[PDB]
Amino acid sequence: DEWEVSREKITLLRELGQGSFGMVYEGNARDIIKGEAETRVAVKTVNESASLRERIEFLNEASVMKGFTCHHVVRLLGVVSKGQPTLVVMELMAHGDLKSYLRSLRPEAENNPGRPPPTLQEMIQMAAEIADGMAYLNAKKFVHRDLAARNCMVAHDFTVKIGDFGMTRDIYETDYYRKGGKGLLPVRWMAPESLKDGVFTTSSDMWSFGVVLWEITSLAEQPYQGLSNEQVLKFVMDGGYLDQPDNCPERVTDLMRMCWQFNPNMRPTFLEIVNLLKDDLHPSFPEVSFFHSEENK
Amino acid sequence: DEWEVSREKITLLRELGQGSFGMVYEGNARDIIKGEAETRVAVKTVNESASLRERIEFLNEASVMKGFTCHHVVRLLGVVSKGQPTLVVMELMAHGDLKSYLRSLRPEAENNPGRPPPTLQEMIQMAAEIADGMAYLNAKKFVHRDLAARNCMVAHDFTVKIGDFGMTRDIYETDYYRKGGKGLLPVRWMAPESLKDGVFTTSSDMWSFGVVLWEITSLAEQPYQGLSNEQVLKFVMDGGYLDQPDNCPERVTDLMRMCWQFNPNMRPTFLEIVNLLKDDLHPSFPEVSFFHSEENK
Amino acid sequence: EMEKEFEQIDKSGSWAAIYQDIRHEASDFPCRVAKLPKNKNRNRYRDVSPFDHSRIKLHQEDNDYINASLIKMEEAQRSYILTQGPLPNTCGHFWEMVWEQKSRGVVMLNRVMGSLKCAQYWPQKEEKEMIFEDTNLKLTLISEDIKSYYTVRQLELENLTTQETREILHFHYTTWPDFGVPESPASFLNFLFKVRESGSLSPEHGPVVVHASAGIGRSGTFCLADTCLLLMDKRKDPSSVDIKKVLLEMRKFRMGLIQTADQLRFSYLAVIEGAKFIMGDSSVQDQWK
Amino acid sequence: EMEKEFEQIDKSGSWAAIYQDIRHEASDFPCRVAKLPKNKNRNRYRDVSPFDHSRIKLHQEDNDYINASLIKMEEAQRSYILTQGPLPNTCGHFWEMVWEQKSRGVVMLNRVMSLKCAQYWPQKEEKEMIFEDTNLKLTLISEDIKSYYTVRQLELENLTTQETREILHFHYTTWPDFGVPESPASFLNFLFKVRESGSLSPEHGPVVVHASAGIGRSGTFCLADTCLLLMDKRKDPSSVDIKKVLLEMRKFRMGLIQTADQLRFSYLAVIEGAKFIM
Repeated sequence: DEWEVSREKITLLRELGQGSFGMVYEGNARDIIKGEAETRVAVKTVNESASLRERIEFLNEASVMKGFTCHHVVRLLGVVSKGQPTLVVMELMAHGDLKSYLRSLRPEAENNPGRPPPTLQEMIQMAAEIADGMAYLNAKKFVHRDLAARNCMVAHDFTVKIGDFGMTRDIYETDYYRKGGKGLLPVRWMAPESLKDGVFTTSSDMWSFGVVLWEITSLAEQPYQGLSNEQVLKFVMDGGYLDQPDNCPERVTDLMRMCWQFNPNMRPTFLEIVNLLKDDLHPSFPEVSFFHSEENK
Repeated sequence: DEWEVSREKITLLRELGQGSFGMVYEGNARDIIKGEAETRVAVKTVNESASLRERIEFLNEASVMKGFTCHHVVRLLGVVSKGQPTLVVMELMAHGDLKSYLRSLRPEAENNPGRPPPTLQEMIQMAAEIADGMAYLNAKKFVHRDLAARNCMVAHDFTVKIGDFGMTRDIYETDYYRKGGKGLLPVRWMAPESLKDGVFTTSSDMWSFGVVLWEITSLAEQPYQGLSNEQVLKFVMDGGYLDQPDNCPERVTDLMRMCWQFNPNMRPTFLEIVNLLKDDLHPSFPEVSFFHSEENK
Repeated sequence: EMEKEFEQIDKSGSWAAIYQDIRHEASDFPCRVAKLPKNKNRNRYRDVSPFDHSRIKLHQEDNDYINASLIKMEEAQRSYILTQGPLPNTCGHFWEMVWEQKSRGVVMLNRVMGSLKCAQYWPQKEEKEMIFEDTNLKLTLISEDIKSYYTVRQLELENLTTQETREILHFHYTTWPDFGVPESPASFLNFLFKVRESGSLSPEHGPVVVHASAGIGRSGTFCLADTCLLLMDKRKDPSSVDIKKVLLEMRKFRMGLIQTADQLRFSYLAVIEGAKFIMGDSSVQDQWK
Repeated sequence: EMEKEFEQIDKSGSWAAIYQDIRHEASDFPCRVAKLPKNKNRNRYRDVSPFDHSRIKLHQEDNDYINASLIKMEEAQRSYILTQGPLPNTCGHFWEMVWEQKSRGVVMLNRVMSLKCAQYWPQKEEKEMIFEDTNLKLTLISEDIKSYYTVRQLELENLTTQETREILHFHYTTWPDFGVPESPASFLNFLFKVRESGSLSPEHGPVVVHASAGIGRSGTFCLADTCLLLMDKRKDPSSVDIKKVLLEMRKFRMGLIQTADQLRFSYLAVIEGAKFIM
């Protein structure tokens, strides 16, 4: 495996926070990138109480990322699979995961990064960067299934990237994935057909994208605050959807609306989202997006 | 997970031998089977040197076995995923793996189990049992890909059962699996089409079945002994196959010939194999076989 | 010496040969009553009949026939009743036998898949008791404990004629295929010990009733193993017990006990594993080594 | 001062505003020559031209024009030549300039993987290039490909005099047009390698820096280097005013630094690099 890194090359410096299956640490890696003696990285681990299923997805995420190359998708750098504990080494995203970043921007935050909340132009930029990454993932024929602010990361120039694929599934042959058995699911981010039949598609992923825009405009507030999971589950399957957070730009509200169409066939594709926003983005976008790349044919 | 077992209930007693991904131990498990205070079991573990792919396959085997219920398929009893090392607990097969069992029956065997070599009737019986387990696996829409004497197990009454699924792949949607990247393969057990194009089907599994019969008639001699893997690969793809072991019964030879037809669509199915041997089997076969069960529709 | 005998048979591959001898040397007695025309529908298999001398006689003037045999083992001091899986029309007879012979336990070895080669002769629900009008008996499920490979049920049998009641413990081993052998010697022994623990095999009660489908293969293995363990336990020299001889003795009471060479081998296997701790004449020091 | 300024701008979210003021205050000088009709085919972009007072003049009688500017930072004591990525028809001009200005190094910042730049250097040691129009020969001597940058050793020969010179070519490959580097560390790592190579030495002519337009990424690279030099030459490093250093540089070439994000990155890199050179 050319992704295998020798353990001594990795030093864990500190905890960055809890991830999908375990504590994520900031580490220092010696000679892992040709031309650079030392690199700051993010190292993922799995908690001791992780179940079989969880352990399986943790490892799966490392395996699938090996095949990704997209500016808006967190990059895998390597794996320490020899001996325990297993370590998944990834590029370090300076501002952490989108949810935490968003919350630290609240006026009442205690860990404020000395920066104000996202402007409309920033919100749109983030939207397009996330849609682009998702468009890329969909082109590779994978359904994400767990799109949420917590699974997105923020770089030093605030670029947002998809960085957690703990529930991703292959859809090459059918374009969808059906949940056979049981298991814990993120109910507040799920589309009605997913809550009902356990069916997941790029379209149910579009539903999630809309909730992420909601998280952005509310600074990572809990979706459907005031309702229990059971109520949410029933509310969404019966045609209900999230309300607009105060001060949420009207233009972003129009995006959410189209992501929350009850019929999945009525929802836009990620490529449509990007196409819709293409004339209101940073000059560097066409240089790095999957949308403008030759691979998008 | 209803299969999760408390580590304190498992005690490793001794080494049984090397499995696909690590050392297999014999253990004593207290209160894991209702009505039985203590159970002797087989515990699978993964070596510290296992690669990412190997670890994924090890956990994957444990996961797929959860849904199997067949007399001719080794039964899963539970898993210990809390902390390390991960343990996969299965029913203990009194006479270990078929390869080791066969070799210990050779006249020069030092560890002879105190029993003579298999008769023709015992060989037919083993053939039908293995084929029955394979017919079941295929009806569940999985391709084994690694059928070999070492992956089969022998019970106290000598019933053979499929006991390893380290390379098993789901073929529900397409009925086949094509190898993407590169990887280590059991060359001596592979069909030409699988060597040439990395394509695996129930037919290629049938090819392997033929090699397992060869292993049975030669008491686990090494397939193509004296030739390197590079030569085996070239040989089989060019239409070659194994010679009939000296003094091999003609009824079995006729079986291998069918299994080693160059064209995969010319090879019989597992059900056809069993149907072929159905009249020369032990009185209990119809009572426990997948072939005679109502599930075989 | 039983164990060395086992290894010698295994080494020479003689199981089939030994089993063949046993069949050739087995007792042959008349089964006239079982072969009577009026009893055609009381037999599950035309080839499995109880000898006239040891058959269980129902206490009724109508027709006293039932395909059941009393196996009395004098030296072991234990008796067993082996019978076929009752038929739809013989469920009343089955219980009459149980009542009349004063049995306290029933051992069932049919494999639960599918359908059992045995009619449903006991209640499925506590609230749905069974009444066998032909023999004036009522049967009620008192409790049921379902476990991994066996289930234990408590039943109240009431003779409606005298209003007397008895508790019957019913043990059903569910993972033993017809013509086959138990998942393992240990699970089999665990079942045997659970039955012994209940007190269903005690001299204080009538013979335990054992059945499956024909009542000779799996039913015979169960009884042979239990008897050999008894004999080994009350004998100054455990190793001197000859299983072949015990089986031939048992076959004096019912034909075909132990249907295959595999079941014969398993019996040896289970007896040896179950006798592992019987001291015999050894001393504390010798039994320590 | 510098670092507190940075935090002050971040807190009020004024980067666009600060960047806007810089554009408004920037020098406006004549670009008469670059706009001549006969020079259109020598410019990659119509809106990016070198000022007449600081443009590099080719030492030839034909046409002495090339889209390149000499940025001479008197206080930092360093000069730089910023130019556009050469076009297929200006590759000979590009090397003539490198030769006439005695440059020892070239810093290329085009993003790899369809460049907005012509292939002006040999792809293989055995396939040297000859620029007939300027009578020059270029041979690749060695190439070391790293993760995000490549260092090439080239031999340039003036065919008219048969004189030869070794040129070090440094190519940062992960910097998107109009964008910023993947990280301040990789950026600084590259900068330091270029400095260590001796290519930015005063004994040599100005290092040539380019990407596509030669103002955005090219300007960030030069602004950062210059600010670190200035900090090294003062008792108090935090007193350096990045905004003023940029306006000074803009007297020599228009549009240095194309986005408020590049301006912010410069501050980041200069602040992090300073804490490294100290």
